[PDB]
Amino acid sequence: GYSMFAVGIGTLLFGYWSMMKWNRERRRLQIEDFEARIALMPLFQAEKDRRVLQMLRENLEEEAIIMKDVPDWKVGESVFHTTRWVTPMMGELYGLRTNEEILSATYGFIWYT
Amino acid sequence: MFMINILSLIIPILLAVAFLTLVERKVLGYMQLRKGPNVVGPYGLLQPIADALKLFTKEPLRPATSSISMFIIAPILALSLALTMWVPLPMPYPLINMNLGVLFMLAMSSLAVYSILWSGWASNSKYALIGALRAVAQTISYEVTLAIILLSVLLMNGSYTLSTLITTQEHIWMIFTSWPLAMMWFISTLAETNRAPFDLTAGPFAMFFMAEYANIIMMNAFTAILFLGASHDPHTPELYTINFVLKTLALTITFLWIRASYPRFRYDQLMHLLWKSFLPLTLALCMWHISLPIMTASIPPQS
Amino acid sequence: MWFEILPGIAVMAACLFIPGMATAHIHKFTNGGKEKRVAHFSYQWNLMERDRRISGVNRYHVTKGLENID
Amino acid sequence: MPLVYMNIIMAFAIALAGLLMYRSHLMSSLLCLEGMMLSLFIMSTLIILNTHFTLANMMPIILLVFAACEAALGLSLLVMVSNTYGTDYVQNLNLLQC
Amino acid sequence: AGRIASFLKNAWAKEPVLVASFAIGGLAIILPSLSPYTNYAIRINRATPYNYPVPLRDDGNMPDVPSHPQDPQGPSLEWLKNL
Amino acid sequence: MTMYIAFILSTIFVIGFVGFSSKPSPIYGGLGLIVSGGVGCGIVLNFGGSFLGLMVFLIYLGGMLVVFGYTTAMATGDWVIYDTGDSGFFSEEAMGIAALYSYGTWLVIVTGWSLLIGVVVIMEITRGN
Amino acid sequence: PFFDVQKRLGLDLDRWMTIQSAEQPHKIPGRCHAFEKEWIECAHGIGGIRAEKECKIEFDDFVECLLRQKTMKRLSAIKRQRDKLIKEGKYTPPPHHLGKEDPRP
Amino acid sequence: MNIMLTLLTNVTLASLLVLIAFWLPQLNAYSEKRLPFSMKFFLVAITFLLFDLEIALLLPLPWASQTNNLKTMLTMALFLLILLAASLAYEWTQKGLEW
Amino acid sequence: MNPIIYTTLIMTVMSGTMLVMISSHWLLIWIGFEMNLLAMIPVLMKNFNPRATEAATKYFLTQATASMMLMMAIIINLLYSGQWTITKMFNPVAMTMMTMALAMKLGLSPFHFWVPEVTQGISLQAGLLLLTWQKLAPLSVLCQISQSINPNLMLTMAMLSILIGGWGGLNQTQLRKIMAYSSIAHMGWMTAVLPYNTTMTILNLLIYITMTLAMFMLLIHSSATTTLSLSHTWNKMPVITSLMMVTLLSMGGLPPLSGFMPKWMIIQEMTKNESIIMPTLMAMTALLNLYFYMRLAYSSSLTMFPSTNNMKMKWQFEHTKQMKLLPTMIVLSTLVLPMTPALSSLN
Amino acid sequence: PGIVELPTLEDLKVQEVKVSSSVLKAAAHHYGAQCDKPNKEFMLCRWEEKDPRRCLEEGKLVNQCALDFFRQIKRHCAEPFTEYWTCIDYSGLQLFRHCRKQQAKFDECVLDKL
Ligand SMILES: CCCCCCCCCCCCCCCCC[C@@H](O)O[C@H](CO[C@H](O)CCCCCCCCCCCCCCC)COP(=O)(O)OCC[N+](C)(C)C
Ligand SMILES: CCCCCCCCCCCCCCCCC[C@@H](O)O[C@H](CO[C@H](O)CCCCCCCCCCCCCCC)COP(=O)(O)OCC[N+](C)(C)C
Ligand SMILES: CCCCCCCC/C=C\CCCCCCCC(=O)OC[C@H](COP(=O)(O)OCCN)OC(=O)CCCCCCC/C=C\CCCCCCCC
Ligand SMILES: CCCCCCCC/C=C\CCCCCCCC(=O)O[C@H](COC(=O)CCCCCCC/C=C/CCCCCCCC)COP(=O)(O)OCCN
Repeated sequence: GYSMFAVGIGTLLFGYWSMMKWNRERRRLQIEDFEARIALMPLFQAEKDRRVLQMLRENLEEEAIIMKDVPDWKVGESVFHTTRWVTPMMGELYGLRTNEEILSATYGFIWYT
Repeated sequence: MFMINILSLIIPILLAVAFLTLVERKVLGYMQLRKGPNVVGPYGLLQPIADALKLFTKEPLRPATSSISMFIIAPILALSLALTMWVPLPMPYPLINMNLGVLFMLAMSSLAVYSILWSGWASNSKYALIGALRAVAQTISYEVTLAIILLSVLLMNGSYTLSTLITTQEHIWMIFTSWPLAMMWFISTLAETNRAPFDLTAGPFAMFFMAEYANIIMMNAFTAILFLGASHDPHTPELYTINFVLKTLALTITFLWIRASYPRFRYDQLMHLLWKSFLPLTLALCMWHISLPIMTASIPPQS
Repeated sequence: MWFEILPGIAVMAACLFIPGMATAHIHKFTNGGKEKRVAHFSYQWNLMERDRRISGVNRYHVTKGLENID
Repeated sequence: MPLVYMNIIMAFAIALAGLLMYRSHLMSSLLCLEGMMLSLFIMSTLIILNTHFTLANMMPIILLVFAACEAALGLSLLVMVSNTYGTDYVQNLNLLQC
Repeated sequence: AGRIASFLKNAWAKEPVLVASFAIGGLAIILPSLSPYTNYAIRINRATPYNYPVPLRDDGNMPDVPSHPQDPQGPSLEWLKNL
Repeated sequence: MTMYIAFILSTIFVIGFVGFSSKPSPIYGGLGLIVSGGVGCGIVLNFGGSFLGLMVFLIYLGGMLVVFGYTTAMATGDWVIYDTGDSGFFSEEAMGIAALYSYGTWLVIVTGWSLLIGVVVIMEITRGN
Repeated sequence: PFFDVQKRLGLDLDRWMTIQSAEQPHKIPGRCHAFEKEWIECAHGIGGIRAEKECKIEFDDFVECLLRQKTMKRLSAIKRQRDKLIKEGKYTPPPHHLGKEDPRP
Repeated sequence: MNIMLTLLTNVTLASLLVLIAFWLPQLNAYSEKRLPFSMKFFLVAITFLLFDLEIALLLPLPWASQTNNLKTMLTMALFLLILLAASLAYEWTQKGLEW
Repeated sequence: MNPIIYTTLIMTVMSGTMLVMISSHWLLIWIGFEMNLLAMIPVLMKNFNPRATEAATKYFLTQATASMMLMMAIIINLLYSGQWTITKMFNPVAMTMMTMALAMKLGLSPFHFWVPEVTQGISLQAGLLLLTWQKLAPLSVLCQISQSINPNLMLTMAMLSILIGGWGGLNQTQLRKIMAYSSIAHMGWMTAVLPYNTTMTILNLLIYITMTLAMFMLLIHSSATTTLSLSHTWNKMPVITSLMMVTLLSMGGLPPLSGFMPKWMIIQEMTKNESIIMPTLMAMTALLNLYFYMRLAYSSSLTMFPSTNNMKMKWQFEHTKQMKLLPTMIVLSTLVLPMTPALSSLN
Repeated sequence: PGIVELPTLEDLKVQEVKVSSSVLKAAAHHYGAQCDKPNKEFMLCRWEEKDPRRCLEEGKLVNQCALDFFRQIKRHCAEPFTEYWTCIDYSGLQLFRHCRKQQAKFDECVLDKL
């Protein structure tokens, strides 16, 4: 009676201690991974900015080629009153590109399992 | 080669169900001081094939006035859900890797009652409808406590990812951290699949049987992954696969043992069991497992 | 005796061995002999997309090492 | 406002019209309210996810919960009405008149 | 005292599940307010960097702000390591 | 483009709503609503709302359409509006949903009180007498 | 009608959830956060009538960011003209837009 | 794409097997010759539904434990569980769980 | 029911209304409406009979449809501007959805059909609660967004409500249906001044609540729900019939009674906005309400109807339970016209 | 309203770091220790200007500094680094814990060499 309850409580306490140690170790490992990501972030940000700018410039050049016959069109005209930089929308970067990479950029993370 | 992977996941599960029928018959026979099927096949191994051939050849008794659409749809849904719930599981690497794999499994289990409801309604009999209502009430009642126990246990895993459970139990099994929740989970999985002592209830009949035994094996594998964490070495996953399969087999044989050992409950008795013994303890242990990581500064990593 | 039950169980065990192992082997064949890369949280997805772009063969698993730095 | 939003809005409108028809079977009326709330959940989730408004990720679930609670009450009412007549027909609820 | 003891003994018989559930829930409510490791858990949660630490523009009046992570000034995680 | 999978999902959603809005044989209307709920869950999941889609599909379908069916048986342009950046090493949906306890104390209080009152109200209404 | 109990008591019962740019968890930023911040700072204390008549530029930008209707119109015009030219045969897409480019990290 | 294809394969295999089972014995010729509405089942269904609604709120608890506001989150989680227990107790003491 | 449960449900209804009144987030306003609806149903079904169940199910259907419409309006407003604060809507379609939802919740025409039937089905105390406390939250929301409303739609529904109440009250012998049609007409009067002055809306609401409380408590005291049952009260409680006649005269808008205060003020306000025809029609239509109030007064206190012999036994007993605020309600509903300028208190 | 100005394609041309994410993760800690100053300059400029077009030269600087870091790695201890990254690349989650020994060897080599 008392012995069975004591055995149950004792094994519960042993499990609690073991998982305390293991979970603290896991917290430290996660902090290490986050530190690695933080160290790598600036290079990725630079590459991302440069890639976005290249795609925008390519789309602008193609628009300049295409819109030469439209009377009231202005090439590279913003739709916002503000001069502040606006993060480009997904259709602005992949609008004129091929379907496969449009579907990639749109649903690759969602569909990857 | 994803299709080959899907077939290599599906076909072996159905074969395992077919031979689980034979295993259960032989285990019950030897527990009852007799032999099981040992004539059809060298050691009874041809018995499931003979049963399948006989069932698929025998006339199907369509009620001739029942709802044809639902009468066909119910076994389709049963088999589809039973085969789908194996996709989320990691052995060690899952066929499909889901962020919320546990929640997906819970949602599939929640759907599983529609087959019972539709089969009961289609039979065009008051007594069959009453039995179906009993079954649905029991199933939803016990899936309540299944969900609560599941979230209480997962509060130590750190997320709903089923693979992380392997990382959580790298040193010790989750059975030692929480055995009472595991006991209530085992009883609730017995109740959920309508296995004894909670078993109060041609082609399509075999289809339902296959779905039920697939859910039995699936639930036992889920319990093994959840509470008995097998060690995994990334350069040799065969060790994890063998260990996980052995634990799943042991749990299935434990269902057979429980079937062979006990009488069955009444409907009101199992309703009272759940609603007055499991739910209070489940809520109390849910509070305890919410508080414990904060008290002991042992919160799992992922967020 | 009781071991008369063992054959069928063995068969069942084999049927439970096939899925898991199969996935592992496929995950090595379609991912260049390594574990299939898992992508939660969309940062790992970004790493995979960067590797896929810098591979030059449109496969992320092909790893460009220190020999690619010139 | 793209085509998906208009599709969900017209789904809500169809559910509302179906509720306002009342052929019979008050259970169908409850089903129509239920489809209305489902469309509301879908469109609110789409709007909140698209605009990356992190906090209102709460409100779909809450909406569901509250609407679901409402559903429960409605079912109770339906049941009780049947207990008086043996059927949930709409035309039996004509004791009270203008 | 005596009546409470009689009530607890009478409930521990024929109603052990309810007694256990109420005891466990009461412990789950009370114990966190007394444990000294709760602040440790809060600190561990604070030390988890999910975002990039944006540097501050130096203005000649920031002695406690490091210029490099290796510098002694700045928060440390030795308490975490010793845990 | 995969011929606007989101658009065709929304079209199936509208078709299912038309299907059960005619209200034929309330079991058939319930099944049409179940199909519509599954399609809407697919829409939300394909959009990126994994947790909210699974909440639909679990709570909505497996509980309350189930209770509706139980009670009934007892009786007689896309891809464009999307983002450019990433989320970090976490999912924004989970953090925002997760934030209700830290941020949404008032919401938790009112919702819990409402649910308790709902239990009391159901029992009182079904009391009979 | 509206009894502003929160302002009198300083409670903040539900104001944390009213706007995009109000202290999201983990400092996650709303897509239209910059636009909403400008619209709010334009219209603060000015009153509803003057806010509606005088802060129309910021609200128009905020609305545009939220729904992107004008961007959709421009993109559709570009795609439609490109389709007309390719049907006529006097325009050819470059290798970049056919998937034949050299990708960058 | 993977999940949709897996679902389609599962449903296709189930359908193929059920139809072949339903038509294999159809090739060879053979002979080929109420009210009660008990109230307790509706109540158990509604209780399950009410409980289910409570279950959804907690669902986010695994993620709720990383907030730096551990006191507030713990208080609100315990409040939700206590109110669930109070719902169970009220339905217990009012003969709502009887047959 | 249990008094504890009844008190809990009443406080839950009041807390829902309060939640609607004090919140600044549209979700919290919707939650308050949901809480109010959830706790209101058992109050309507406190006394069990088939008629009360029918009234409760009709009320639930109407209010749930209105709540779904209101949430649709909220989500559309969020779509066209990512705002959750209750203020000007910013969307024409959303405002209409919101206006129809609130009109359905209030009972304004053409969404009036549920009010007479629900009021007839439920008891007198439930009707008092339904016709007094259940108008505060929708009217408060309307006041908060009054700068958004299209005046054409609101004024159309107000005039329709006044006409419908006046015409529908003429055909009634049941007292609860008379109260319901009177409430519809008074709601029509209240919503016609929202586009111009919410203070006049609140003043009309307060005066109407006072008169309705007095009339319902008088009807409960002399436990009558029909004209002929009320015609027997003079043979037991003539003073109650006299007070009821004075209250009915006040409810018809006769000076110098209190009921003249709102319409007068409202008319006055509507004249400052160069609106002449509409107040004229409103007063001419209110003459119908006065007609059926006067018919009730004729049948109750101005003439002596035949009685029965058993009434003699009722002469030997007195009321065990009393309303403390009934005299104050009568006085406030009949004799507050001299204190009209106090409306500057922004009541 | 106005014309959005974009840099020319020549302005965006830079000598790119063409190593995979496994190599980057293997080097990340020492990379953050060594190449910190240009990285912080770039990130401070990036959160202050709120404009990619105003931060391009700092991005070129961080690319150059990363290239210099990897050239130093290549020159002194290519083999130790290669073995360490092979381990990181194998794991699907790219966990540091899985190959501690490889990391230790790499750490000793860099300290002696650099
Ligand atoms: C003061 C007036 C008292 C009388 C009137 C009471 C009215 C009804 C009672 C319900 C209202 C209670 C008010 C609580 C509002 C919540 C907000 C406030 O309390 O602060 C919170 C503090 O929360 C605390 O946990 C309060 C706990 C109280 C709730 C537990 C029991 C509540 C029961 C009340 C009624 C419920 C049903 C009936 C139960 C018997 C937030 O904490 P914090 O994290 O710093 O700030 C978040 C912002 N961050 C993220 C930037 C940091
Ligand atoms: C028909 C007679 C009706 C009488 C009404 C009931 C009388 C008993 C009331 C008990 C005392 C009430 C006073 C409340 C104490 C504090 C008041 C405070 O909380 O509210 C202030 C304001 O209190 C009220 O406004 C004053 C109520 C006084 C009502 C009397 C005027 C009625 C018209 C004249 C008829 C004659 C009546 C006099 C004889 C008794 C500030 O309100 P505010 O948060 O800033 O904005 C909300 C209102 N808005 C939206 C319209 C702007
Ligand atoms: C994967 C692991 C599997 C573990 C379980 C293996 C099963 C072994 C074979 C036996 C199972 C056979 C199944 C048959 C169904 C049996 C179910 C059953 O009877 O349980 C009922 C039983 C009692 O009901 P009744 O006797 O009918 O009376 C109640 C009314 N007065 O219910 C229970 O007791 C449930 C309790 C489950 C275990 C929980 C015990 C924990 C109590 C103390 C724990 C303390 C921990 C708290 C934290 C510590 C902090 C200091
Ligand atoms: C502060 C913590 C609170 C949170 C913890 C609780 C979480 C879950 C538990 C509560 C669930 C709801 C409980 C509902 C209570 C109803 C009980 C009841 O009515 O049952 C009575 C009988 O049960 C009772 O006696 C009532 C409760 C008895 C006391 C139970 C424990 C009370 C507290 C004990 C411990 C307190 C703290 C620890 C003290 C011990 C030393 C540490 C009748 O039983 P029947 O099945 O209907 O019929 C049987 C007769 N034929």
